[PDB]
Amino acid sequence: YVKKPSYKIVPHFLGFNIPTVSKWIPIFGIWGAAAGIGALFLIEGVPRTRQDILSKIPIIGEHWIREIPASDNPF
Amino acid sequence: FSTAEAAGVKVAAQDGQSPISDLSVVLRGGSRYATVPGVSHILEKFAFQNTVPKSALRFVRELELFGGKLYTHTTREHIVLRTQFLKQDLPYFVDAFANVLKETKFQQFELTERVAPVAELDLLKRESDPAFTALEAAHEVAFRTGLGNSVYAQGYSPVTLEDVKEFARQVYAKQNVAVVGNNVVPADLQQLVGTAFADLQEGSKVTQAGTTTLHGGEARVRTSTGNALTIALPIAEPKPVYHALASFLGGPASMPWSVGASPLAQATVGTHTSVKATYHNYGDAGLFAITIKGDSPAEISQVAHKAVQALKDTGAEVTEEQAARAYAKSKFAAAEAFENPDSSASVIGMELLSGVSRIAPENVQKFTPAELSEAAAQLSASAKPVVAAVGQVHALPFADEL
Repeated sequence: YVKKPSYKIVPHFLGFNIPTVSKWIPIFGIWGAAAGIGALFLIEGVPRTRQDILSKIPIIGEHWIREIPASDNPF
Repeated sequence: FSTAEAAGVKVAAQDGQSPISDLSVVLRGGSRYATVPGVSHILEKFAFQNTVPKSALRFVRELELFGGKLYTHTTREHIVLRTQFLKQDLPYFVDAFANVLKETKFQQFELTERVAPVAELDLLKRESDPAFTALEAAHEVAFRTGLGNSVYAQGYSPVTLEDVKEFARQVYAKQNVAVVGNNVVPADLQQLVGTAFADLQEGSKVTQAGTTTLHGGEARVRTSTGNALTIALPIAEPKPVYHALASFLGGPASMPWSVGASPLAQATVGTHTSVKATYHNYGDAGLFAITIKGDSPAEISQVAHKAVQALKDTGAEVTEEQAARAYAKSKFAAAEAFENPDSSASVIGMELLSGVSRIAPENVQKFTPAELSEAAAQLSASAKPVVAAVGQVHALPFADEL
């Protein structure tokens, strides 16, 4: 015979609990990647982005190492 | 159902071989005992509201964890509160009933926001059927008060929180409470009720204000939502033969797509109308009713004439075949009523709360053609016929026409 139902209250805050949030952790990850890729794409033209980030990527990085010949540069 | 007593409360239980138990508290608090009109319906709806130990919210959330269900209804005689659960969860349900009877906080906001609106939807759903209205109207004419009180709360006469609290003070007492346990081990229930309902008031037996008086008459409830007609005959001495007569006269078909072989069923041929004879025993008075619904007031009128003729014809002569058919249909009706949990609970409730020993379906008396015809004869020759018409009332029959 059972006298009482068996349950606990899980900690919660602003209507969130850990079981639920944990399901969304990976999704925040992918959104973070999406935001990272998007941000980096937006500043791909900035010379510092190329110098510090993009030109350092293996294989691919040579796409961003481009020199104007000194004969063609007024400045 | 082994009847016993646990701490002043009458407890009846029948063990079975099923995973499902039904526990019902039957209260002597039906509408015939109602202090003010509609209070017994409101009290029924106030069951499993906030108690001091457990809120309505907490109860519902925990009931869902047990997968239990809750059923409540009000009759002219009882309020029935039934729970259905798995066998093992018995202690929880006993304690829940104890909290309701001992510690219900009857709060005004529950009445305004929860209880009364639900009571109003309950009634509107029932009245969608004009036959329900007709049979309710017929009891009102026949008995006036007591059995003639409305079962349900109506808008014209509002129930107050003080009305409900006073009635509950009378009803929720050891003297007005019976516990009925289907598929519950009887020894286990007695032990649990004995601990849980020990501190319930003793109180006193609720009584009907005034003796039951019989009256004839007419009621003409004008609706626009269907047509029906009840022909009732109040009975001063309720006798078991009227069950056999109700089942004999019949009305509903025993077979799909058919009319049926019963006199009242055969009265509906050529019409889109239905008929049902019913007998209501209330201990000290009875009501024998024949209710006819349909879409055509002209057809209802036509059937109504044939129906009263059928009753007169029965008063003349019944065949042996027909008397045996009445015994068979009546034994069957008794059996299925003792099976159905809603009606079952009230049957043993009546045995426990009054002292009317239940008639087992296997012990249903066989009435001879003489006894049946004699019963129909008394009804055909009643001094106090009741007729309740619902719908296009200008087009439905009157008592003096029948």
